[PDB]
Amino acid sequence: PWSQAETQSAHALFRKAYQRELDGLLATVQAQASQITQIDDLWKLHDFLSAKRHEIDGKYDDRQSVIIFVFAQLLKEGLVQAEELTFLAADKQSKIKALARL
Amino acid sequence: PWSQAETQSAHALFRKAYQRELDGLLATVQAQASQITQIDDLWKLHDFLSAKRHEIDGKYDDRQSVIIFVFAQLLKEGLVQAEELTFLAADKQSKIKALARL
Repeated sequence: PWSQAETQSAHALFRKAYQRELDGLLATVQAQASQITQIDDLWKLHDFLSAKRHEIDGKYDDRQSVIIFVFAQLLKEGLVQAEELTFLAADKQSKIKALARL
Repeated sequence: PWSQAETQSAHALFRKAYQRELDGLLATVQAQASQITQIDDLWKLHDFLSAKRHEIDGKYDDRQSVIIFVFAQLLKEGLVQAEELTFLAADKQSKIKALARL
């Protein structure tokens, strides 16, 4: 069961994390592109973008089946802070933190 | 049909052109990367890499039955100059310059 308030603030937090992931992605790309010397470095970068882009396209799934798992992943990846989950029910917060610890 | 020196000097220019395209590909990527401002710029870079890597994968066919068409494409693209084809038989040069206009 998800309240209106929970679903709405979760969406806002998804977008926030999404923007954080863009910033990180850009920084790494911008970095390992300036560190290029060999050409295979350029193909490694290409492979990285291809992969990270496909990951992101489907990472922010708001469906009831995985939405809890998604937050755990975001938390583990540092894309959201635990303090940003306090709009959720206590049981959801605990479950998320737990999954992310492992 | 094909001189032994023709074949050597052909494989050479062929490989010299490959290294020229890489030089230009690398220069463009490093430039695009360091000049990113929006996130869409990053997606453009990705699409550009995707396209060129494909184009390149199947452009450089070293096989004797095709080498003439490749040189034409390279000449048409500006990756080699007509002046660099003088080591070939007169009939081979003309053939190439003709195919380039297709």
